[PDB]
Amino acid sequence: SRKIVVVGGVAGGASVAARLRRLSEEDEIIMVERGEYISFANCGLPYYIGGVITERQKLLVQTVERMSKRFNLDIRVLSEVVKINKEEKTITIKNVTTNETYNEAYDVLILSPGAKPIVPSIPGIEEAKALFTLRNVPDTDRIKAYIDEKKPRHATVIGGGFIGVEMVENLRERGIEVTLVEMANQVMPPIDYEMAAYVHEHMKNHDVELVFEDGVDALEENGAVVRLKSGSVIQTDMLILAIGVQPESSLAKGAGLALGVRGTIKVNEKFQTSDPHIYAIGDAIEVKDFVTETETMIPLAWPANRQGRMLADIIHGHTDSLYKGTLGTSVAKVFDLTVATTGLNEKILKRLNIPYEVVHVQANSHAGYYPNATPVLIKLIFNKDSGKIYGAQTLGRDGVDKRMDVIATAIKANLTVLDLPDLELSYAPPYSSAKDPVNMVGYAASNIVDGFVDTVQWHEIDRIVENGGYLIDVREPNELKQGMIKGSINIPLDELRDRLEEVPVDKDIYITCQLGMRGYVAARMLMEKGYKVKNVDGGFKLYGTVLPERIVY
Amino acid sequence: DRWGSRKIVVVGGVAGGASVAARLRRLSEEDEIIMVERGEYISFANCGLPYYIGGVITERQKLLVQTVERMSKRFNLDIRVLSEVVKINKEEKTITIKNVTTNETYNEAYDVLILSPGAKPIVPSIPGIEEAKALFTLRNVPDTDRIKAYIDEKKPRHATVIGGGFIGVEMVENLRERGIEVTLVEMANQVMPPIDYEMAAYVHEHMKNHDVELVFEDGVDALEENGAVVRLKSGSVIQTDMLILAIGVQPESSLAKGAGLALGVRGTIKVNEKFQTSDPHIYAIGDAIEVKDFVTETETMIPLAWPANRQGRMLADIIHGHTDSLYKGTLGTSVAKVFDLTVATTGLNEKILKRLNIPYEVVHVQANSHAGYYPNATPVLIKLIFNKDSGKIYGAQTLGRDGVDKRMDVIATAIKANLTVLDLPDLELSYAPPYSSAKDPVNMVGYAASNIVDGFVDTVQWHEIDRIVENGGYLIDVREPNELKQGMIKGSINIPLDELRDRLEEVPVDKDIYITCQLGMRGYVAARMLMEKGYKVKNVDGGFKLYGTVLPERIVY
Ligand SMILES: Cc1cc2nc3c(=O)[nH]c(=O)nc-3n(C[C@H](O)[C@H](O)[C@H](O)COP(=O)(O)OP(=O)(O)OC[C@H]3O[C@@H](n4cnc5c(N)ncnc54)[C@H](O)[C@@H]3O)c2cc1C
Ligand SMILES: Cc1cc2nc3c(=O)[nH]c(=O)nc-3n(C[C@H](O)[C@H](O)[C@H](O)COP(=O)(O)OP(=O)(O)OC[C@H]3O[C@@H](n4cnc5c(N)ncnc54)[C@H](O)[C@@H]3O)c2cc1C
Ligand SMILES: CC(C)(COP(=O)(O)OP(=O)(O)OC[C@H]1O[C@@H](n2cnc3c(N)ncnc32)[C@H](O)[C@@H]1OP(=O)(O)O)[C@@H](O)C(=O)NCCC(=O)NCCS
Ligand SMILES: CC(C)(COP(=O)(O)OP(=O)(O)OC[C@H]1O[C@@H](n2cnc3c(N)ncnc32)[C@H](O)[C@@H]1OP(=O)(O)O)[C@@H](O)C(=O)NCCC(=O)NCCS
Ligand SMILES: Nc1ncnc2c1ncn2[C@@H]1O[C@H](COP(=O)(O)OP(=O)(O)O)[C@@H](O)[C@H]1O
Repeated sequence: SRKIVVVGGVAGGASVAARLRRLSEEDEIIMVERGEYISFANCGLPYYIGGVITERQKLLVQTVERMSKRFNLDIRVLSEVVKINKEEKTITIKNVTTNETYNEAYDVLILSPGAKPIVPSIPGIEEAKALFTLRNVPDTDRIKAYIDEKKPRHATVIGGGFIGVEMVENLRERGIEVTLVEMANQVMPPIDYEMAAYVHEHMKNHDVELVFEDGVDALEENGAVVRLKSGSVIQTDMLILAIGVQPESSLAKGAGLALGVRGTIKVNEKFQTSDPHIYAIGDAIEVKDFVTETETMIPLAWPANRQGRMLADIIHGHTDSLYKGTLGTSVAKVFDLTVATTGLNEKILKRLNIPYEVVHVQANSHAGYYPNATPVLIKLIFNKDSGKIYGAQTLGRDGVDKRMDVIATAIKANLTVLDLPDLELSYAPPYSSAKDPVNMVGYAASNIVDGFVDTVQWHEIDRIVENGGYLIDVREPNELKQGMIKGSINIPLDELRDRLEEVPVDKDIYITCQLGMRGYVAARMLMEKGYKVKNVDGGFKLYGTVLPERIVY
Repeated sequence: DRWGSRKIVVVGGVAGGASVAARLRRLSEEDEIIMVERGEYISFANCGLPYYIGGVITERQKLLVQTVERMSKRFNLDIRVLSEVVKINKEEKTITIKNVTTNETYNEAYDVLILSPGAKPIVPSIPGIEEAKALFTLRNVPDTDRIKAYIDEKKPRHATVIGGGFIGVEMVENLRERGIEVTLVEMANQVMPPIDYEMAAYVHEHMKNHDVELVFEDGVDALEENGAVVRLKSGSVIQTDMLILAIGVQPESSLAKGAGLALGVRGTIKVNEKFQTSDPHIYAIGDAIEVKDFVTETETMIPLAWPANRQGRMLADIIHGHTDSLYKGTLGTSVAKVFDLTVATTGLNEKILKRLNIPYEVVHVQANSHAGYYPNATPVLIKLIFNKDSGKIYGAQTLGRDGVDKRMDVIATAIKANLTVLDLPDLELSYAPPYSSAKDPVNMVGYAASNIVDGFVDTVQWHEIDRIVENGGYLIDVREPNELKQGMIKGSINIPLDELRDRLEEVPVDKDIYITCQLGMRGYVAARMLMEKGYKVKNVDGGFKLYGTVLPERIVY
């Protein structure tokens, strides 16, 4: 029989506590949470504010009474752990209502304190009456009550990451005008620039004003005026701050436990801190990314849930399966669009100086001859020699979550781009095609790995054309509606073989089509004829989405 | 070195044939590639045919993915539609082709021959079938045009579908779509042979709710009154206006037989690891060939479009000496839309594993398609079959109204990557409220299976419980008292999970304890608690929900 004390009672904390009970009836399990609720769905909060989740009670999954009863758990809400006394193996707990303190001994201590919102040093941030960050239920009730009473016409969201975007969507749907202010040149950092171009274009069609490479310089007239670094002024009725989170590691810091990147709690493969009787899981810990084993911080719910269930097994379960890192699989709903990412993106790979190739493949969510088929764009990032997958990103209106999950599975199973075409996924017209989008991205990546095709990227083509590259557009004339890449010469794929005598043999040939497929087929033709040829990855559609001001008519 | 150009002849211009031809052209401009197809159309979507009949697909031209003119131009292919290969002269290295239009026959020399002739519908020798006027099978566009013309001109009010396979079911759904009353006649005691009995029970419910009459363990004995009366083996009669036969397929291997090529199981064409038949110059792919199942490496026939397409694409590389990647065998992943319900399966089912004397365990877990607090969350049921020692996954079955395709693809991907059930909980899938839960249903079935592999819980199946109760087992129902109005298993004693720890005194130490709840989850937690207190306890896998769906006649109210 052990005494196990768990600090934090949401994702990581509730997960470990429940499994621990299932593993042993004998242990005394104490769960200490500083807020009023345990196991609340914090990820549902934006949807509650948006009125998508109409019932507040639904956000409260399990009650303290029911859970403490079901798992014979000593659950202490509104109790803030203020100090860890690691030589004494006790913690000091403070009552939130009375401020009175008391000590509680432990045999084993588990920290799952989560992460807290980052607040920047903006002049006037303390005079701001209508400034909200979103982390818990009370914060949510505050925003909800604010919107009820003051009926804001316009909201400004500061920070264009996952939280910020969901907040934008949910305020928009309530009928509130929205401006998103972002320091970077794009929304959602985990995804790459060209992918974010689709997202920006979609958010604009829903009347969100996007302000890039700008920040708040000051908050005037009580926060109602936002002065931007660019000189622009935003009149607004509320301000949502969503600029990142930092580990809640002050407890570990106070106890002299070793820290890591961004002040995360440093843990070993079994979630043990630098102290043998103290463990840590959740957003607060340093994780190694699965792909490169670089130490990082990845604050997502799936990992916090898995780490808690695993730690329960480490303490009281059978064989130790060790944590082999986080892939970082995430998904977001952006109005009608689903956006998903896994593994590393080009920006990180470039920062680490790792060589990579990428392929952009757009295919339908299901058989095109079946009603309501919609595009799915997949970007695969891989090693050109081994075919190792570094990461992937996907977006579209449907069947995005399906394809991300398949590829995420592939990466954790250590499959290469060469294995992707062999994944036998379910085919019926309503759900997929004879070759699924995932198989198709596998084929496109394999052709590059095997040397059947050479490609160039959207950010290269204009420069290549300026420097004497011969650019052939192989789209049918009817496809030329939305424009072309400057320098383009149209020779439709079906005429090309008869019109060979028109392609110069002393020049580098670049081919583009709408999505890249026919450009690939034209490339293969000309390669087998002796030409030096490269296909433009993603075709005109990607190019024109990312660089719309460069389109020629 | 490099590549010497050759003449490649492809027999069949749909799934297998089209995919091989296209890739072969991408690999070499110099090769002469001839595609011979007996129908009018190449690369049509026969998987779409039922939907065209149901009017879900409204443009016939939409079933024609590629036209002869377009494709032959794009790939510089000599495509000969309405041309039937009637004989292979393997020593002469020629084939005889009959142009069906002009009646002219000629011989075509080949260096390489690729056979992708497919599977034909089994037509049974039922008396009266010859005189049956409104009897149809479905394979190609002309069959579809005939059935559709019949519906429009003759206005049937009732249809009988003989055969409850995946294709029979699709016909049923699409006939209901047009406003036709439908009776489905199956010989087995369940629709869709790939799925197990208790999973089929859910499918039957959904079809009966859409007003389909299901007739099981009955076959058509005769077709009387010119096909307007179907007389069943039991003796019952079905008056109908039209009959659709969907009783399975058999390989189109007459050409192989005639050429003296080796045949594999069920008359399929036998091929080696490289799709080579018993003649070095003749290759074969598609529904017509014998493939190994991925899971057991048993020779079998699996007529699905994905394998055909994959095989065709692989063969093209093999022909060009790229033999690194050879065919690993088919997992047999299939998905079906049944009215509002999606049904998916992969690998081997219980019926097959018994047939092979393979020890297995199963788990049945029902979970939500996505976060429960997020609107329109619907239950998803996954049955997972595995080895209790290794954790090797033998197969999976899934059903639900949404989020079914996704889970099967993940599990199918896990199986092909050689992951055990112990790895399923470690699959980091995307979590956002509209798409999943913090632990996806796949993670969940993985945990359930891992608990069985690790010995944390012992379970009994829906088909074992009643006999165990008859033999003295003590069955405790851990649901709340209110939940019992939905019915219960004979012999059950009610002790609510929450109260159970408080009422341990009422649990006998001299009996084998069996636990049931609604879905199995609460039963498992109760099982865990009692084992820890030193009781010998087992959980009823799937709980009462499963039991009552599969054996409703046994429910005590
Ligand atoms: C609005 C919002 C939406 C999100 N949406 C998603 C999503 O869609 N998908 C996804 O994967 N992730 C999402 N996340 C992130 C996800 O919620 C976290 O990664 C996950 O909750 C981390 O779990 P945790 O146990 O580490 O921390 P938390 O779940 O934050 O739990 C930490 C708990 O410990 C308590 N605590 C901290 N210090 C003390 C102390 N000293 N004493 C007592 N208690 C203490 C806190 O009160 C808190 O309740 C979202 C987060 C937010 C804020
Ligand atoms: C109604 C229907 C629905 C289906 N739905 C699905 C589904 O949802 N999912 C799924 O995976 N599978 C489905 N299938 C099966 C799928 O269509 C087949 O597995 C696939 O087409 C088989 O590929 P194949 O190339 O072997 O044969 P086929 O596509 O049948 O092609 C064989 C071609 O060869 C021609 N041919 C044969 N002999 C000769 C000859 N001697 N000379 C010249 N030509 C010849 C035939 O006319 C035929 O066109 C369905 C089938 C049908 C009929
Ligand atoms: C729900 C919560 C309170 C408790 O978790 P839990 O008790 O593990 O409950 P779960 O449903 O996750 O696990 C179900 C258990 O039953 C098992 N199970 C489920 N269905 C089963 C079935 N049909 N048959 C047999 N076993 C089953 C699972 O294997 C698991 O047991 P194990 O972990 O001992 O193997 C906790 O996860 C929580 O706090 N959740 C919300 C936090 C969160 O995710 N937040 C992010 C914001 S949305
Ligand atoms: C369509 C059909 C002719 C296939 O021909 P195909 O030329 O292989 O056509 P696909 O669209 O599959 O093209 C995929 C090719 O383009 C490549 N590709 C696709 N998208 C690409 C992109 N964005 N960039 C670069 N290449 C791309 C793939 O890598 C692949 O080439 P590869 O095979 O040389 O690697 C054939 O599968 C068919 O007729 N299908 C319908 C018949 C059928 O399946 N019937 C059964 C019932 S549905
Ligand atoms: N001063 C600032 N003004 C505007 N945006 C900012 C500022 N500082 C950071 N950001 C942006 O806010 C976003 C933070 O999002 P992220 O790191 O995903 O955290 P979260 O998911 O909690 O929003 C990033 O896109 C980042 O570039």
